[PDB]
Amino acid sequence: HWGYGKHNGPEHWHKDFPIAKGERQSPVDIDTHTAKYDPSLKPLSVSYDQATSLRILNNGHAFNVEFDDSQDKAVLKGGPLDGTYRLIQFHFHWGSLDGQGSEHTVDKKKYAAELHLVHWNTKYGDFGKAVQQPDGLAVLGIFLKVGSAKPGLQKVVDVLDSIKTKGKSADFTNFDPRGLLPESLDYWTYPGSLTTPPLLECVTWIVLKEPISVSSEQVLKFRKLNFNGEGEPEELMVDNWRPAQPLKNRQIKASFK
Ligand SMILES: NS(=O)(=O)c1cc(C(=O)CSc2nc3cc4c(cc3[nH]2)OCCO4)ccc1Cl
Ligand SMILES: [Zn+2]
Repeated sequence: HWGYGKHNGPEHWHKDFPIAKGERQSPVDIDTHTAKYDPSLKPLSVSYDQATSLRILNNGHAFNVEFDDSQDKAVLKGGPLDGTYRLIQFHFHWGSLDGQGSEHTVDKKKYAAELHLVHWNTKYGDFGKAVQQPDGLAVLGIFLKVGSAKPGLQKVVDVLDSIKTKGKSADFTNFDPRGLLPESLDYWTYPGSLTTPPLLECVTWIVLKEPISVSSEQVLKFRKLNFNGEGEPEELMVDNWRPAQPLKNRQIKASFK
């Protein structure tokens, strides 16, 4: 029943999921001049050499590319993190137009889209147990702007017409997520939540300062997907982002000056 419309969209979520109004919700606006530079933060460690993708799925909210997370194959560590986080899936949030789409904002600036690479803390043994803990997940967030094509994204864009509607899935093997990463790993970090229901307050957010560029044709293909299932009235999959939420009692830290 939750979704992104007038009747079931973000402003409605708190009725089913009262933690919507909690003390550590995401996303947030990143005010780049109020963020504290922290020389004690470690470089982020992104080890994606042995990543194994399995499938891609339209869930009626976005498309998820899912990875085999049954061994220590694609891991995040270092940065603000203690221990080891394993890659389970990535997805995107995007707009009806290039001027909106991102969930996090930077000095109120909205990007065309935002990529979420979702990882779970290996001390909790799997994703389902991790989301039930305050340090269960690490999400690497990367902004997309429209300009030059990202070649490493085309394999994703090409398969989308095979998962047009809610519930469709396709196998999706040997996709390399290193092809979605910008040059710099300079980041902001703050404690928050899932940005979709159930909105659990289990995420260490790691948001890259440097966006990647994607072409207008690549993002246009995201916009041809559907929120509805096959054989129901077409509702295009656009504006599947949650707006910025109150910062409340939180400091956003930066890895860079
Ligand atoms: N948008 S986000 O905050 O990066 C983020 C989004 C997702 C999604 O897949 C959005 S749709 C979706 N979110 C879920 C969260 C869950 C789940 C099933 C879920 N299905 O199983 C039980 C509780 O956790 C999953 C994890 C994270 Cl971290
Ligand atoms: Zn997300």
